[PDB]
This record gives sequence, structure tokens and C-alpha cells, in this order.
Amino acid sequence: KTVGNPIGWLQEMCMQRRWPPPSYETETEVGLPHERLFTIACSILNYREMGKGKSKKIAKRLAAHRMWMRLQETPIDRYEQVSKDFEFIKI
Amino acid sequence: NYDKPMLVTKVHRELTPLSYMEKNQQDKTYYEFTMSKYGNRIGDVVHKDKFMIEVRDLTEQLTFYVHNRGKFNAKSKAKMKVILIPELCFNFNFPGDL
Amino acid sequence: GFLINHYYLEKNLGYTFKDRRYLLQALTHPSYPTNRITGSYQELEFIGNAILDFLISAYIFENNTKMNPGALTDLRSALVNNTTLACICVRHRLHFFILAENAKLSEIISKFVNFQESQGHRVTNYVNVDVPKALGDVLEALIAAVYLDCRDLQRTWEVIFNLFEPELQEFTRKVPIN
Amino acid sequence: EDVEIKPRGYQLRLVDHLTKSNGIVYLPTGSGKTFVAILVLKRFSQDFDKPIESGGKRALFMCNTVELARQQAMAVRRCTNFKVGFYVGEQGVDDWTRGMWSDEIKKNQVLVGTAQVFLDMVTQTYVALSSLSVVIIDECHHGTGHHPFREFMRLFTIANQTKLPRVVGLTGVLIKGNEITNVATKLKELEITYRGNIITVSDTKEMENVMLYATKPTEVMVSFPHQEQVLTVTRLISAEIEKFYVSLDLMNIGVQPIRRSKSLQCLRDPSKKSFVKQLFNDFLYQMKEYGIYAASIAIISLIVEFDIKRRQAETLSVKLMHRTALTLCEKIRHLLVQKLQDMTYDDDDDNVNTEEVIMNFSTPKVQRFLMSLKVSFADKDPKDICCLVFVERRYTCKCIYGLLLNYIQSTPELRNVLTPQFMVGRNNISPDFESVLERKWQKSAIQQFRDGNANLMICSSVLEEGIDVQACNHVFILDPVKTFNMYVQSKGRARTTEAKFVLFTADKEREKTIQQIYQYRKAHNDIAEYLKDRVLEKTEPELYEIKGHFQDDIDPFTNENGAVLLPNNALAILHRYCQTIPTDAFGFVIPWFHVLQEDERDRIFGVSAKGKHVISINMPVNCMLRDTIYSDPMDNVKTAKISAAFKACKVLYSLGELNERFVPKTLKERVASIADVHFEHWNKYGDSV
Amino acid sequence: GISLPHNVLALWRENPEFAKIIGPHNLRDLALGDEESLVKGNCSDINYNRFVEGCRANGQSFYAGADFSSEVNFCVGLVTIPNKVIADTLEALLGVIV
RNA sequence: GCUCCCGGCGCUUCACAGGCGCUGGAAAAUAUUUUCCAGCGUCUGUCGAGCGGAAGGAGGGA
Repeated sequence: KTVGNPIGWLQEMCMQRRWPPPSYETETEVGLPHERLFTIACSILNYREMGKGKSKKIAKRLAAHRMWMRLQETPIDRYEQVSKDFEFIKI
Repeated sequence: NYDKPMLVTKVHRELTPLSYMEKNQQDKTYYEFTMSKYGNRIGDVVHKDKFMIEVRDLTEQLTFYVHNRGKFNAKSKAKMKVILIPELCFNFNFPGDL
Repeated sequence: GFLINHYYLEKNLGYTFKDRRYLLQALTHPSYPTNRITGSYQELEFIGNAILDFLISAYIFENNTKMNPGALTDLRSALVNNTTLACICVRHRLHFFILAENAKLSEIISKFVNFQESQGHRVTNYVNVDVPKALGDVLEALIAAVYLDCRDLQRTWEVIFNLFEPELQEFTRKVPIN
Repeated sequence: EDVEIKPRGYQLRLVDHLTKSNGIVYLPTGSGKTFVAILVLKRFSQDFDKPIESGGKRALFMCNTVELARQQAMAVRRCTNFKVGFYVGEQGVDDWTRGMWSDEIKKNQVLVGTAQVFLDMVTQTYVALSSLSVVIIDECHHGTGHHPFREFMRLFTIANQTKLPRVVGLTGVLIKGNEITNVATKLKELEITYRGNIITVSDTKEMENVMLYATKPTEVMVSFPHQEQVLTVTRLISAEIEKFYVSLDLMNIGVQPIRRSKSLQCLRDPSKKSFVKQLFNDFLYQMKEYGIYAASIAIISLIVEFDIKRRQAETLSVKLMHRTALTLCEKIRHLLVQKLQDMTYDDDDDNVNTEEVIMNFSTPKVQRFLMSLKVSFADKDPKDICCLVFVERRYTCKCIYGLLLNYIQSTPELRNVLTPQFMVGRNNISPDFESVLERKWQKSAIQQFRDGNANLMICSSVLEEGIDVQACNHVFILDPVKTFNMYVQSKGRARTTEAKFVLFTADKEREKTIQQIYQYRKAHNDIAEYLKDRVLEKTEPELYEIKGHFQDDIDPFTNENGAVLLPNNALAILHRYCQTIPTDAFGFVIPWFHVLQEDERDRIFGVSAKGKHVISINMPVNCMLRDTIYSDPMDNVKTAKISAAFKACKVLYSLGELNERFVPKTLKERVASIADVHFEHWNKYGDSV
Repeated sequence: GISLPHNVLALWRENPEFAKIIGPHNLRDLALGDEESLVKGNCSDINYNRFVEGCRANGQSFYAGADFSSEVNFCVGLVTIPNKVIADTLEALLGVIV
């Protein structure tokens, strides 16, 4: 549901209001090198939202999205079986 | 998953879905067993109060010269009586005896 | 810095060195990577083999005049055998100072020294456990190191006789024939 | 109404074009591509009989892999009257001397072998490029970067220009990777790497004649749903493997060689532990991808592999580590078997129970694959079906092979139609699930598939390239296609009429895989049209661009004898030399490569090495070099390492350790260099040392 | 009521030098449609040319010199019998006459 | 066992290109809009370098 640039909007809502610019902090880098999961934190005055992503890119983006809509809110046991009606679709 | 053709022997007018299985599944009906096994594949059963059928499997061999000697356990072989809902099985117009 | 328990090794060997780099070359296995100031022991062992063989042959020729030349050459081959050198090296605890970085070689040396301790440092029958050539080669290397440091075949002979006295005495009473 | 095959019009046209001017022939894989090679081989056979000393010449057929070399050697042997030789690293070519190479070339008219063998052949002055009438390159798309084909082509820039051989490139696909965009520059670079332009069939009748041996099989898509939820037993096994990794990180095996990253910034775990970690990670991947039954087969494969490694282990600590790994694998297998057995309450008929548990304990990918396999080979003739299954990972081949064995001996209709078989590339996997010390089965998987004993092949990109396989009606690409050449060549594998090409992709990646296939097809069309409209009178690249293509790398070194030391071969030669120096089993130590720090680099090289990387190499203690040869300041680490190896080899040659051919001196040359001074008196008695 | 296509049969029987190279893998190229298998009676020109070219190319691949008779003999009516069976059937005819 | 080669995938760090978001400065127009410039952060793409798993190939050597 993050259709656009959430952190551009985040900086927008912050420093229209003469609020301090959003600070970004890279907290943890966990996992194997081929599956590293990165943790970016965003702090804006007393509010801080967490960002998890497979890359620092998407982690920071999602952290800023959390900051952004938080700024607005607060002003099996079984593999599923497959049907047999499958066909060979031409490509 | 067993797509082999089979032969229908008799149809049971008195029988109908939602009827209790005669052996080992008295608490299990044909209708609910069919759902619990292939509901995502069949969706639903239509014509629920009509008759059903009884089918028997055909041999897959094509050479009948040598005697098929073995301990078949004929009673155990006949134990698995197969009762099928008609509209869930594809029906040929081909006679079975032929 | 390379030489730890220096006095221990010098006391067991029976020689005190004036120039320690010969000892470093003697104890340097080719697999040891961090020694970049002096070559391995193969050069030293090449000379030491001939020196030890000649000295042993000279002693057995001078003293063992009773036995026939066939027994003399059998005794010579037995005294300079790599197995005998390995037992002598283990008995004097010279394997503690070998500079090597091979896991398989270290395990082989440990197994052989355990087996030797099981026999009480006694030369058994030509020994079911493999014998590493490293012990014999390093022993020959320190022999050549003594020779090069002292430049005196008499002192080298004193060292070799001090090392070989039990084996010399035992092998002069019975000849190991295989 | 005849048996012998006559050359076609397009083949004759290609041969006539090749004889006057060199180039690359781009034809679909099959009999035409090798027939044209045989024809151009025959056309350059004027000077085969005459010896080299009398102005004779030879023909060189250099391949990519040993099996393709043997294959083409047998083909040319059985199709031509020439006598051909087979020269690969398995023949022990390294210890071959001057005289017995000379009689070897004297014997055979055509030399067939791998690229590296002929590269070291030429670089050691065993033959000259003037001594080869024509050279044949098949699978020329491999000749990029530092591949031996490109080094062999680089050798052409040093030898005499007026006495160069004829270069011919055989390929079924021109592009190797995914650089499908901007075809023109890629094709120009490929043509510049060799010394000719690409030629292909143009007339409609020519295309139709080509069509008689190639095929465009129908390609179809088999969608299966993709789900993310996982079983609890998978979580338990993952936790067990994580705990075992924690325990193994402090296993404390004996001292091991230091392993580092490819560019030497970052440290590595010891190779022995990395092997175990790789095996368990591969097993985890297969468990996540194919299902619980697949994990049950893969854990048996891991049991066999760990048992083999423990048997081959030499140290007690290594045996203990492998015993712990085997204990984990047995525990995992027991857990998987327990999970499988908690379904038998459904019925008692085991024949259908096996099929039902297989279909219930596999991901929708495997279930759809099995349904497609059943509906495609329901009740057909085993002699009539011949199909390949392509998967990515090596262990996926074995796992799917075992699962397919069980499924085949689980369903009545597929019981007597399909005989599965599998093979993988180098670092072969044990094809046995019981870890028996020795088996009496000797027929190779590819030989069984060729002979018709097995009709179902599960291969991992091995059969995409090189090996000849009879025309296959069905080709199942179970794993997603990754490269353009893989797609093209797997599509060309289904070479029979009306053949079926099957793609297995999940629902969420349907758009992306359709777009990828569309880009592949459009790349093929641009290749065709670029080869179509382009016209050139010179039809050969000029000298200036050929020189500019190769000047980026380090200039090679040649001595007065003509031997050439290729900088890309310098590291191989140096490691070869460090191999013959030790005189003991435990005396092997490879050179220590060290990357100099900023302060060290400044202190050594002044202000002339800012922004550049330098590599210092420490030769082992035994060797004569103890001067810590320093590489020149280069842009990246790989060039620095190559320069360091090159300087080390040059300084070794100046020291006489290379016998004026940049191959390490053997004992015989060392004693021959001393016979004339120490054994001079032997001559009067008719003997030499 | 069914047999191989007429054209390929004519090529197979009327060419002894060409009959030793047709194998099971070559027969896979003969995938005729409904029209060819039902009304036409023989493979089309393109299919015939492709099959002939594949059979010719058999002589240069790894299949050269192979013996495909054991798997393609039944197509043309040939069969291989041991000489012992021939002697034994002569003796069996003698025995029944006796 | 070691070394090398080819390709693809995933992340990390540098350079370039464009967009966005605004702060400030200069200008025009009627607190408002527009134009130019600087700064910060980001979004999209490209070029380098590095890390990691996976596939294939070769060679030397026992």
C-alpha cells in the first residue's frame, strides 16, 4: 500500500512544520550475506518508528512510511492440493 | 488421481448420498467423505438425493496365456466395494460387456 | 622468538650453540610458513645424513672387527635406518621443537610418540603404526647443525655417540636381520 | 534413395565462404553444424600428408569440454579417412617431451582436444601457428574474458601475420549471458575476438533445408500455485541445523589452511566446515522448495555423502566432525520419516498410499510436475518416450531422481514406461543411496540414456551444452530459466518433430517469466535481422581494432626461443612449480598472497600508487625466491594478483627454474645440464648418464 | 487393420542398404496427425523428408554401426529365431506325424 | 585436495543522470503564484568495487 515515495513525504511533513529533519539510524545487520536483513531506525523529535527490510533501501523506505502514517494517526500441516484441470498454456 | 476407466455393475436406487458407509465408516457418509477428500476439486455435489452407482475395476493386462497363480485373498479383494456418485464420474456410452 | 624452551633442547641434545640460526634451519619443516629468514631442514639434513652415516661406519669399522663384513653392513644399515633415527629423536624429546604447521603430520607424530612411550622409548621390532620421516630428517638436520656450528668432527662425533650409545651397545650384541 | 549424406547448398556456400575468408558459422545445433565443420576440415587437407619439416601443415579441432572433444574426435574419425588424435589432461600431457610430441603430430593429421591442452601446446613451441592449416572452434560463445579460447586468439596477435591459420567458429548460440540488449556491439566484439565475421543461412530454400534437421518445438507453460506457509517439522529441523552450526563453529579441528575471499579482504571458514555448511544449506533449500518427501530423499543423499567423507577422512578430529554431521542427518531423517508415517490411517493399500503421501507431502510445484508427467506418459511405449528434466541445483537432480523412482514404483500406469536417470557436472555426486563401498553397475547415466535403457533424464545444465543426445520429444524445465543461452539450447534439445517444451513457473512470477521469454525471443529476432541486413565488403575486422581489443590486459612475455608466457597463465604456472618443489607428502604449501595496506603501499611505492592496488606474494620457504615479489600498481585486485604471478614467473625463469619454455624444470633436465661437466668420461664408453 | 505408413514401408523394404539404419529413435520422428493416420495413409512430404534425413544422419552420430533390429523388426515383419528352435520344430513336426 | 575460467542471482559501498520534497537566497506577477540558484534528504536508472550462495568448464597433482 506504499504507492509512492514514503520518505520524501516524511521529510515533507517534518520540515514544513519547522520540525527537525528526520534522522536515520542503521541499527542491526543480521543474516547470511545472501539473505542479510537490515534494520533502519528513524527518529523525529520524540517519535521513532522501526524499519525492517531485506536491504537498507527498502528497510529505510518502510521505516519512513511507518513514521509517515504514524504522523497522521497521532497528530497448516498440509500442502494445499492442486486441481487436475490444469492445461498447457501456449507462450 | 486414478483416471483409469472402470465398469459399473449395478446402480443403487434405494441408496443416496449422505448415507452411512456400510463398513468401518458408519459415522462417515458418502457426501461428507467426498467433500473431505476432494472438495477443493469438485466444489459441491449436485443432485444430492438421487441414486448412486457401484463400479468394479478392470484388469490392466493384455496377455492372458499364462495362469495368474497367486494368493489373491478373494474375500479381501472383494472387500473394497466401490460406491460412486453418478454425476462426479464421467460416463461413456460404451457398453461394459463389449 | 622462534626458539622456545631453548635451554631444554640444548640440554637434551648435548650441544650448546654459538650461532642459533643453524638450529632454526634444522627445526624448520618446509610446511612452516612464518619462518622467512632461513630455509627448511632439507639442505641441512642432506649433509647430516652423509655425516652421520660416515661417522657411524667409521666407528663400526674401527671397533667391530670381530664380525664379518656382511654383519657390519647390516649393522650400518640398521643404525642409520629412518626408524632408528625416529626412536632416537623421540627418546630425546626433540619432536617438541619441530616447526611445522601440518595437521596430519602432527597427528602422526603424536601417535608415534604415544606408541614409543608405550614401549618406554625402546627400539621395538623395526618400529603397525606409521613412522614419520620428519623425525629422522630433523635429527639428521640437527646433527649437521652441530657440525656446521662447531666445525669439528670430533665434537660432532661426541654428540652422535651420546645420542646413539644405547642403540650402539644393543645393536653390537645382536644384529637385526629382516 | 541412398545412405551416404550429400552436402547441401547452404553447407557448400558456407564452406566456400570460409575457405577464402575466416569467420564464424551460426547454425542451430544438430547434424548440419558438425557436417559443415567436417567439410571445412576436409577442404584444408592439402598439406596433411607432408611432414612439418617439408612445409606440411595440420588441422586443429579444439573444443570446450573433454567429452565434446572425444565426441567430435570419434565423429571425424568415423566420417573422414584421416587419422585423428585425442589429447586431454587425462592423458598426462604435461610431462610430454619434445620428441614424443613431434612424432605425435607426425602421426595424426587432425588433433582434437580441450582448449587448455592446445594452449599449452602452442605456448611451449611444440608447434607453431604456421604449422596448422585450419583451427576449428566449436561453442565459440565461450571465448570471452579470460577463457582459454580468448587466450588462444590472443596468441594470434604475437605470431607471424602472413602465416596464420584459418579460424572457424561453430556455435548454436552467440550470446552467453543476459546481455541481450544492444546485440550489435556484442556481436561485433565476438567477431573481433576471432578474425572473421558471422555468416548464417539467408535464402528461404536454405532455411527450409536447414529446417530438415533443426526443429522449433512448441513451448508451453504449466502454472502452479505458489504458497509461503511452511510446516512445523521444517521449523524444528531448521532450529536443529542452527544449533549444529553453533556447535560446529567451535568444533576445533586440527590446524587448517587459511581461506579468504576471492579478492582477499574477508576471511573464510575452513573448507572442511564450509563443505558441511553448504550441504546442510542445500538440504534446507530443497526442503523449502520441493517438500517433505524430497527432504526425506535428500537427507539420505546427505547421509551417503557424509559417510563417504568420513571414510575418506584422515584425521581423527575430521572423523569426529563427520560423525556428528551423520548423527544430525540421521536425526533429521528420523523426524522426516515420523512426519511421513502419520498419514497411514487413511487406508491399507500401500501402492496407492505411496502415491497419496507423495502427492500430500510435496509442494504444488512437485505435485503439478508429477501430474504433468502422468498425463504426458500415461500408457505410452517406453521406446517411444525420451525426455529430459532440467533442474538448477546438483542435489536436486538426485532428490528428484529418488522421488521419481518411488512415484514410478507407486502408480500402475507409469510403472513400466519410465526409467529415471540423472547426472551432474564436475564434482560428481555419488549415484547410490545406500553408501555401499562398491557397486557392480558400470554403465554411465548418459550411456544408458543413449542406449534407450533409461528414457527419463534429470540433469542440471550439463546436457544443455556439448554432449550429443538423441532427439527428445519432451523437455521439462522444472526450475526457472535464467540465461538466454540456456533457454535457446534447451529449446534446441527438443529436436524431434512436434516435440513439446514445458516451462514450470509459479503464479506470482508468470508475468516476469513471460516478459523474460519475450526478451529472449526479441533478442533472437534482432540477432537474425542484424545478421540479415548488414553488408560488408571487407568481411574481416581490421588490424587496429583487433589490437585495441587485447591491449587492455598485460602484455605477454616471449623469449628468444619463441615461447610465450601468458600473464593469465602465470598463476597456473606458478602453482604448478610450487607443486613439483616439495619432496614430501606434507611439504605442499601454496604461495601466500598478501594485499598491502595503505600505509605500506605508500611507504613502498612513493606517491605513484594512490588509488591503485598492489599485491605482495610470499614464496614458500623451500624455493629460491624470498624477496616478496611486489606487483605493479593496478586498478583492481585481480589485475594486481595476475601481475604478481607474472613477475614471479619471470623472475623464476631468470633464475633458471623454468626450462626456457615456462614449464618447471624436471629432474632429467637438471641432470642433463650437469652431465657434460660431471660425467664427461662416460662418453668414451658409449654411455651417458 | 493398422500398419506403418505406406511410403516409409516402401522405402524400408525396397532399400536393403537403408534398412539397417532405421532405429527406434528415428521412428519417434513419425508423429502423424489424424488426417495422415486415417485418410491419407502415409506421412506428408515434410515428415518423410525429415525422417529420411534423420536416418541418413544416423550414420555420422554415435548410432553408427548400431543394431536396431531387436526393437524395429516387428514393424516390418522380420523376426530372429535361433537355429536350435528350427531344428526342434522340425523334430516336433516329425513327432506329431509319428 | 588445490588453482583457474565463464555466466546468472541476491545484498553492501562509491561515481553519473533525472525526478520528488522542502529550507534559504535572487527575480517577476497578484499573504499568494511563478522563474533561477545553493543546501539537505529521498525516489528511478546507469557505470565501478566488494561480499555471498548456486550452475557449468578446465588443468596441474596423488
